[PDB]
Amino acid sequence: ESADLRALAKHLYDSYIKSFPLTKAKARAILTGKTTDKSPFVIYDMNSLMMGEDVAIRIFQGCQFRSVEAVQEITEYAKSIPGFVNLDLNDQVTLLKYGVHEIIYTMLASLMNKDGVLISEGQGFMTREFLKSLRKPFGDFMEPKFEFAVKFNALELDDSDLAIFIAVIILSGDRPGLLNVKPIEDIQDNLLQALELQLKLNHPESSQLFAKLLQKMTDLRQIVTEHVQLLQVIKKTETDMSLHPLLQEIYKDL
Ligand SMILES: CCC[C@@H](C)CCCOC(=O)[C@@H]1CCCC[C@@H]1C(=O)O
Repeated sequence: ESADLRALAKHLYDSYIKSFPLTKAKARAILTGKTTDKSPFVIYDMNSLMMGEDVAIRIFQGCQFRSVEAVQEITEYAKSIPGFVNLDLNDQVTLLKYGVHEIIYTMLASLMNKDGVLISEGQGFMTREFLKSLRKPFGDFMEPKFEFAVKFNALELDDSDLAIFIAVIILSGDRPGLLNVKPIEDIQDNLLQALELQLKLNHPESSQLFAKLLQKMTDLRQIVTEHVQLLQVIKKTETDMSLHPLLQEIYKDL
């Protein structure tokens, strides 16, 4: 029923805003000159980095903790998705283990543009080339993400659409090590059903956006494998970087 699907979207949207502080609507407003409250601090060179503190190893160490904040926020949101808590806890953990990262990149794009990414809850904006100027294996970490985001943001998705897109990625059913696949797939299908309804009602001009997301869902899987394997280099060659245990266990068994 369309009505039940529309209710689920509003519910997930409400959980989405609660669980996640910075919304794409908010992020765009700051990334554009639409907001009058404040103009974002721009980190274009190391100097501006030092001015804002008042290096690549530190940047990622900072990215790590926010990743941990995100894991909590995603975990807080996953519980909101009806049917998640009633699943086998083993599968609940497994679903979050492999989905968390793919979700981070999806929402990171909301805070990204071709020029750079918003940082510090929208108070700052770090340039893409500055991140590229980490020619050490760190400078490669962010170029692929920017390219995906520009293409992903071309779909012109909004928070209402993203809320359901995230939920689908969580309730995958194809992730390794799931014990009861059927009940997970049952939830995803209804979530996919609601996504199609949302996209058609929210994106009239755009056609087959449902397919575009499904294709992008596959791309996110590769981007994660690139992050994991790229991390594999750091663990061996660059022992100067350390990994937070929770993330390190998530990275375990790919
Ligand atoms: C919902 C958005 C969350 C943003 C703020 C997270 C910013 C980037 O976080 C990362 O990717 C780092 C990158 C390097 C170390 C691993 C770590 C990770 O892969 O989790």
